[PDB]
Amino acid sequence: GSCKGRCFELQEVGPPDCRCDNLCKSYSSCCHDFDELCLKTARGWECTKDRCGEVRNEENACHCSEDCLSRGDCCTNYQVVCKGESHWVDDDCEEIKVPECPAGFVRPPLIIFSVDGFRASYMKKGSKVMPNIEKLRSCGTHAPYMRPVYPTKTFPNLYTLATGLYPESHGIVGNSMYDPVFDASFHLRGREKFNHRWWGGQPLWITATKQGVRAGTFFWSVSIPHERRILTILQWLSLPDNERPSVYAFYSEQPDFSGHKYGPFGPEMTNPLREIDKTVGQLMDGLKQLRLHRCVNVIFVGDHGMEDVTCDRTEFLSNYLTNVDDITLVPGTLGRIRAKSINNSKYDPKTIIAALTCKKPDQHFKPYMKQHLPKRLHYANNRRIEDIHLLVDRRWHVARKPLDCFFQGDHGFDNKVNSMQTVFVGYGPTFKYRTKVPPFENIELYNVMCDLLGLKPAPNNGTHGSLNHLLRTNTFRPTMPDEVSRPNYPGIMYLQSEFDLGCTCDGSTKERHLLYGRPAVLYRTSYDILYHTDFESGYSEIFLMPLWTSYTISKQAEVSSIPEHLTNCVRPDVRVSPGFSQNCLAYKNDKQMSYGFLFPPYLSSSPEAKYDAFLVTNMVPMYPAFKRVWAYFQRVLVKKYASERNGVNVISGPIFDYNYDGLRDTEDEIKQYVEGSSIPVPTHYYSIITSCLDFTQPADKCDGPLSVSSFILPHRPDNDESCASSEDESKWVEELMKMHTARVRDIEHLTGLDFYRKTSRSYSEILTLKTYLHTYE
Ligand SMILES: *[C@@H]1O[C@H](CO)[C@@H](O[C@@H]2O[C@H](CO)[C@@H](O[C@@H]3O[C@H](CO[C@H]4O[C@H](CO[C@H]5O[C@H](CO)[C@@H](O)[C@H](O)[C@@H]5O[C@H]5O[C@H](CO)[C@@H](O)[C@H](O)[C@@H]5O)[C@@H](O)[C@H](O[C@H]5O[C@H](CO)[C@@H](O)[C@H](O)[C@@H]5O[C@H]5O[C@H](CO)[C@@H](O)[C@H](O)[C@@H]5O)[C@@H]4O)[C@@H](O)[C@H](O[C@H]4O[C@H](CO)[C@@H](O)[C@H](O)[C@@H]4O)[C@@H]3O)[C@H](O)[C@H]2NC(C)=O)[C@H](O)[C@H]1NC(C)=O
Ligand SMILES: C[C@H](CCC(=O)NCCNC(=O)OCc1cc(Cl)cc(Cl)c1)[C@H]1CC[C@H]2[C@@H]3[C@@H](O)C[C@@H]4C[C@H](O)CC[C@]4(C)[C@H]3CC[C@]12C
Ligand SMILES: [Ca+2]
Ligand code: NA
Ligand SMILES: [Zn+2]
Ligand SMILES: [Zn+2]
Repeated sequence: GSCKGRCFELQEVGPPDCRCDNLCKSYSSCCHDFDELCLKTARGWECTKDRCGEVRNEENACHCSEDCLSRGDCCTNYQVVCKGESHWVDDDCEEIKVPECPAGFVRPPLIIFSVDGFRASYMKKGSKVMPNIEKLRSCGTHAPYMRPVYPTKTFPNLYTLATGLYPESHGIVGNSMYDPVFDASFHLRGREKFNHRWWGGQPLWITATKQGVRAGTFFWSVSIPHERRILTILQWLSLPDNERPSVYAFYSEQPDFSGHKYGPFGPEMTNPLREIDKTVGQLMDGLKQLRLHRCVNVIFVGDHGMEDVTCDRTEFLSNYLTNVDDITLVPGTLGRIRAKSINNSKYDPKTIIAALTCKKPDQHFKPYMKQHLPKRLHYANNRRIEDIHLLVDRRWHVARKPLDCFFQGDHGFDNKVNSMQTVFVGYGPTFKYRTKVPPFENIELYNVMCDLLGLKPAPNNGTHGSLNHLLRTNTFRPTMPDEVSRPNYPGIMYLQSEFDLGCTCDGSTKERHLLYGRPAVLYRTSYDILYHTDFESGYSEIFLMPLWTSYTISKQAEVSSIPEHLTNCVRPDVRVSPGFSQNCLAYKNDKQMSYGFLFPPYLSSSPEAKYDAFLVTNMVPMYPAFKRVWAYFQRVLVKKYASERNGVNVISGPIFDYNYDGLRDTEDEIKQYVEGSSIPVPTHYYSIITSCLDFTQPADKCDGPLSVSSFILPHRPDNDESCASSEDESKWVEELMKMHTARVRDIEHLTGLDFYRKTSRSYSEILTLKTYLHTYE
């Protein structure tokens, strides 16, 4: 029938009856008089001097009458223009030590002010362009930037913000995507996106509602202007106790649009940024009118940044592939390739990758099978992610052919790129005051938003506790996980004559080489701790190799060669059974597989100590192509890092992730072995390299904060990824490593290990350390 007294209901009323909620427009379900009653424009969105104390005219957009405050339907500037109040922006900064809410409020409400395409570096423009945002940032808690998820597109990131999940888990892997089981495509434009089957996880509003916390908004019909959205939130905040939501969301599509048209550094970006600020001011003036400006927690968050990208900087797949009419390409700042028709017999991923690899000197993209993408991107474990992927260089596009500028800016690139970085500000009672915090990942906010609302988060990819330092009052205290498998400490048991492995050759440990305690194994397994002069390891009897190998290299330690009488030296480990050892005959028979060592023989403390490096229990399967990467790391780079960081602690080991879910594989999940043998082949090799943040203190006597960098190098039988691999390792290996930079937390998921158990630092601080990522930007 009609929307009278029902404009912006917090309920979708039962079909077939017409709706009056904030989404009715999106479902073509509004009553005939929704536009008339609920979308009033008359006399704008701002009170004027002459309108003060007017008689209520029902048809005004917002009101300047005496009864307006009683209702909560004044314009946002009413008190400023009429009652002589100041704009929120013009008031001094003042610490909110507790929530100052009206009587009935049970929790501080949370409002999420999300902005699209908002680049981290826009905040440098400051008070001159955005005085309201600059106040929020300065007065509350802010980071220099926040890292989005890849791909750095709107919908993957927005739903990542809502769920705490990587796109591969929540299932919104792109703005555009195709699902082979559904046989349907998802797009901005279409009915398909209205089907719940695309949207996985548990967004914050569902978490809120499941636990009796009432949840507003989030998605808004695009036809509803910005000012009306702000007024509706303010109207909802004036509802009675039993009806009023404790969580709201506003979304601005700016400054993405102007970013796309004019580029990120274009002078045309100012008015759009002023427009955002104005909307923020309307919210804050509004809150201050309702006496909620020191009650509500406000998060000002972006989804990703914006880069200079013109259509003249485009790569065409038709310049590489002979039959581009046989494929479908998801184009732009990334690439996803798939067969055009499923029933094409000629289609073949191998030939396509071959044809797109290192062909032109300047080539501005790189092809990957999805499993070989840097593990830090976490973009592979979903049937909607095409097997073939193209990582496009910043500032460039990839298209299928020339007949596939109207745009000077775009985004979507690798989430470590500077231009893709975006904003975070937290303002309110629960956030800290005048506080700067380090950059962090948008996957972490869901937990924080649960904490601000007193909700138990659903399982997600944030590390709960890692952002406790953003908050005045922490409702979550993290605790270390319990160790599952106790290590064994095997003595000297077996004779050398008891081994027919086909191999030929010629105490203080713990406090020196495990600076941060023994890693805890968080699954059922059988492993041995092995002590040596120069290194300690947790040797697996199932996988026949170390789970981890830990050692410390001071700034003044020497790099010695491998003497060539020990070139093929592998020694049986007296402390481990032949039945739980590797054998060298497998390596001999396996024509594609050589081997390497986790503790480097190159950094041995003495000649006698160097022999411990050639034990069968320090040995790990390596492809000759990969041995170029690993040998350059161990020989040159680890010393380099010790010198520059005043010593370094290094924990190295294998990872098995054949089903590319970013999680530790079980035995069955291993799909490759050294031939005719039970030696499992790792998919990647990690290292965690720790030192004292204060570089003046050595690594082994650090009284302050720690400094970490890590990687997860893929274990590849070629170096096709590195187009300069024909050249010397100084030209290419370090770039390859930087691209596969990782967080310690990535390694823990992939290994089922837990590091940094014995430190003199709080566990929240350690959780922050584990989520850190060295980006090399
Ligand atoms: C990032 O964080 C993620 C979440 O913690 C991690 O992802 C999880 O990984 C685990 C381990 O592989 C996986 O577990 C499997 O689940 C199988 C059942 O799958 C269906 O149900 C689950 C659970 O339902 C609910 O719980 C989630 C939290 O995970 C919540 O977000 C949901 O809203 C839902 O909530 C409701 O229930 C809870 C619990 O009672 C209540 O608290 C709450 O109030 C709600 O009422 C769903 O998560 C699954 O979702 C997938 O599938 C749908 C439909 O296709 C997709 O739309 C969705 O996007 C998602 O798809 C992704 O995951 C699947 C695999 O699960 C991938 O194949 C796909 O490519 C996507 O990545 C399903 O609806 C279960 O059968 C299975 O059991 C087997 O293993 C166990 C041992 O573990 C054995 O005992 C058995 O023998 C089985 O062999 C297994 O338990 C989770 O499903 C998955 N969760 C999510 C959300 O992704 C991720 O690993 C982590 N990443 C990193 C790098 O750390
Ligand atoms: C996709 C479509 C909305 C169209 C659009 O572009 N709207 C822009 C405004 N967006 C907005 O305000 O979002 C705020 C926001 C902020 C943050 Cl930080 C994070 C997020 Cl995720 C969002 C909408 C309209 C209706 C939506 C469906 C809904 O009606 C029913 C389901 C609800 C469920 O929780 C998810 C799946 C749905 C099918 C919704 C999918 C998206 C729809 C179609
Ligand atoms: Ca796995
Ligand atoms: Na070999
Ligand atoms: Zn966006
Ligand atoms: Zn955009």
